[PDB]
Amino acid sequence: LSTLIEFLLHRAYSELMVLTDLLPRKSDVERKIEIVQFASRTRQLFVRLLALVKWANNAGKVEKCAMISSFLDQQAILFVDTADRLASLARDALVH
Amino acid sequence: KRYEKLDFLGEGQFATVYKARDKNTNQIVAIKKIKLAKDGINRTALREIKLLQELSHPNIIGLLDAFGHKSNISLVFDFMETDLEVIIKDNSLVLTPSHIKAYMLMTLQGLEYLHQHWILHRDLKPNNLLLDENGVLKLADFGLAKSFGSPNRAYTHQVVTRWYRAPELLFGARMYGVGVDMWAVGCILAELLLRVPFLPGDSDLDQLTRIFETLGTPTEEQWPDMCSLPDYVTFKSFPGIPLHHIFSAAGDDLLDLIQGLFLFNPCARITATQALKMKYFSNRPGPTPGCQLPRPNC
Amino acid sequence: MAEKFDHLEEHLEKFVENIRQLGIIVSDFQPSSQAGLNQKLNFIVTGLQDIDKCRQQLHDITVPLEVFEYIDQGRNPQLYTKECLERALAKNEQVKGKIDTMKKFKSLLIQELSKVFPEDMAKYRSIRGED
Amino acid sequence: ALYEYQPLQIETYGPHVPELEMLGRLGYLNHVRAASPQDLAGGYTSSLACHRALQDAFSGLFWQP
Amino acid sequence: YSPTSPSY
Amino acid sequence: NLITHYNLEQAYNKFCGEKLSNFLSLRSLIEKPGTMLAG
Amino acid sequence: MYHNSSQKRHWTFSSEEQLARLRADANRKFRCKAVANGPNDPVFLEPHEEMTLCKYYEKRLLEFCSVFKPAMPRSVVGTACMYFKRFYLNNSVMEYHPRIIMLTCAFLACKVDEFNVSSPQFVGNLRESPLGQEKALEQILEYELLLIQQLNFHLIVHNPYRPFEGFLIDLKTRYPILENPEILRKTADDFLNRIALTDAYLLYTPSQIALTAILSSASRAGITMESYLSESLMLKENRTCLSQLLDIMKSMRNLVKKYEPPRSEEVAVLKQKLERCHSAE
Repeated sequence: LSTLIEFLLHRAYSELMVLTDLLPRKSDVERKIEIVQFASRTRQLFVRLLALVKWANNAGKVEKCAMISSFLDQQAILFVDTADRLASLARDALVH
Repeated sequence: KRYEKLDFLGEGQFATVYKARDKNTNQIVAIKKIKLAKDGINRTALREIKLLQELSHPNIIGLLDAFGHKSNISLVFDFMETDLEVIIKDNSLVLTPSHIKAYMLMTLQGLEYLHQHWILHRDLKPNNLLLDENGVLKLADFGLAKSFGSPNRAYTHQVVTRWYRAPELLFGARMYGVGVDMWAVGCILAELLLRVPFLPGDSDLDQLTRIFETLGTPTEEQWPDMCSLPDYVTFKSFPGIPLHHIFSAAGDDLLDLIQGLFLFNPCARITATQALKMKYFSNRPGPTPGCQLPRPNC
Repeated sequence: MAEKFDHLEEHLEKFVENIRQLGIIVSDFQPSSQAGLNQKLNFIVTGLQDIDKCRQQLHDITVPLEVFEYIDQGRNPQLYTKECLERALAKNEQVKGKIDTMKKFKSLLIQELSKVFPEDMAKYRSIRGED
Repeated sequence: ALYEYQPLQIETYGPHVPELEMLGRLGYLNHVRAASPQDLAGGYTSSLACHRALQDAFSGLFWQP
Repeated sequence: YSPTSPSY
Repeated sequence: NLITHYNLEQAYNKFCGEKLSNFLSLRSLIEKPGTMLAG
Repeated sequence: MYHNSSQKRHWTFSSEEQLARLRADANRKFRCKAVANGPNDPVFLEPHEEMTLCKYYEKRLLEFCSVFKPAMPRSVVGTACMYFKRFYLNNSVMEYHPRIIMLTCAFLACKVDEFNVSSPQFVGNLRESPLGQEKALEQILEYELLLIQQLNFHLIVHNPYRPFEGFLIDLKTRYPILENPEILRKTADDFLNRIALTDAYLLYTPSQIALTAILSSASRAGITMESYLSESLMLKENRTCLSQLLDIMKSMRNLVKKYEPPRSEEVAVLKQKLERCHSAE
């Protein structure tokens, strides 16, 4: 994360300064339309972020959840596994 | 003033590359501006300049110009539409044995020139093997490339992309010869034959483990005098997969080329010259002409 | 925490909204208000630094990579808990169904066991007294 | 349309330098510092130093602008 | 796991 | 039950018996990524 | 390799007359540039006075690269001095002061060769105050791009030291008549320094410079080494090539013979006049 979104910020940073000696080196409609592209895909991304911010409240639970899942699933493993265990016995055992 | 920008080709961690056209020859070039403390011109740029100013081969990129302004510079190379990485990764276009032979021949000819000039391209990978619409492969970037002749010079062991690193560099060899380029060339050929990175390592130890479990750990009769490298650690004795099992559809001559390029002993490893003299390149499927090589369209 | 979270908010929130500003004016270039525009850029620089200050102490927090994908698919987390919740159903099904498999299994078991000799007699001490 | 290897004739304006393999049995390597075993573990052989020194010694002798 | 170019 | 022994029950209410669009490329980066004088 | 280098292609001139032409052209260009912008003021330097100041500041460049606190390799010093020689071959001393260009050439030689030195270290090697070191670093960074532009981006310099060592190896190997060629090593180091003081680096290949140093040391020590030229170099058959090499060697030996080091009073006067030219720009 953080490093991602900040080197992200860089990409705006440098991107922009690129565009910015291209402030002189572009056609005006392009200028506006892409600056808002960037800005907009941006703000969105920034929404993707602030969404991180705006639902990232959930950590300890949601992990604890996934944990709970895994706790469960292993019981059923244990279960069926104990069974196959038998079946091994069944064949191998018997036929010897 | 003399070059007009045409496209925003991209960036590397020390450069911004734009397609451009010169107003003097209407030839399409690639201009490379270098970014910017209290050190001056970046040493990777100076290394590009100094090494590429004294090389002129068909199969090495050549900087057609170099200039700059306050505290920053721009190089001007041949414009190269693609690299070998986009050719490898593109599932649409097939790489027949003739196409593979063409890429290998161009790579090894460029590298043979570079090695006869005692320069060592210490970063060789499909990303850094560009090629134009004429299908001429050129060794791309020399920002970490050196002169390997002098004894008095203490090199660095960390300089080549991990996946294409020779075992001795992972073991920390501060002094090495053309074996690093040739190991990276063998790895390029393996990735070219499998279309997926041969030996993709997560770390130096993982890269060594994968090298050894794929080829067998060297037994000190295959790589004698190995135990003396600064970062040598003993490994579990892996059997290694036979080469005619890794590359199940490569000819015997190609297998001999693979074996030569993948010898652990950095002195028994074949050089570009003697690689070029092997029966693989002289056998019946000729390399494809650069006009018939596949280009990844869009 | 929250009010550093909430700082990342109203500030960095303000940073998104400021962007709303940025675009909305930058549709239309008045030859100078780039002064206003680039003062927003100025806002962008005072931000970006202050942010990163708000960002290297942001912890890059450990990556729920997939549930990331899930909110990288914008599908908000709650459905996660929800969906593993639906599994948790299926799993509570399995587990307690199996207990039932038992409770009959034993039950009908002992049933026939009695309908068969219920005569693991002495050791039925433990058996009965095991029920 | 097969391929035949050509030895990359690059014309050095100077006396002929003996090949790298035919260099220790002509006697040159006796007068070059031996490569340490660690150095030999990499690709370094002490004949690279000898060969480079001989190639720069004979690079341009028979040449003036 | 795709990596970065090695860094001086 | 065992949320019973796992306290998630508030999240049961909330979270017993849109999202993206609801609460109101790049990912590949996330896989492999005087200024006034200038412009 | 030298035989393919840009040093052979561009920076290796046919005669000292072409060098004097280039330097007089640079001096005249600066003089005309000063005159045409607001006509014979004696503040200007003459080409020969410029050459005297260039010799002086090349001596100071050797002194700086010799007292460099990390032991600077001799290839780096040779490269820096070659850069100084070329830069002032095509540029006027009154435009760019030779002390800043001296330090800049040393800096770029440290970077182009792989002698890895940090900028604080490099300016710490200057006998100036830390303020003076900071300002000197600022000037070096200002002038580094100019130095690289004026070299036409030809940064690889081939020094006579590696051909010297290679000739010594070949001489110990195929020339049994000579015993212990390291007396030649000491005396040829002396002659090689002498010949680096002159403009022979722009006129002869490094191999020829090294061979002239070696054969000059032999001649001073009474050894005849014509059998190493005619035989063991197979100049016995291409007689024209042998005589051509001998002419090159004689020319360069005489070139070292006629070199007159910069004076002490003349260099003082030239430094004062140059600083007056730089102060009043």
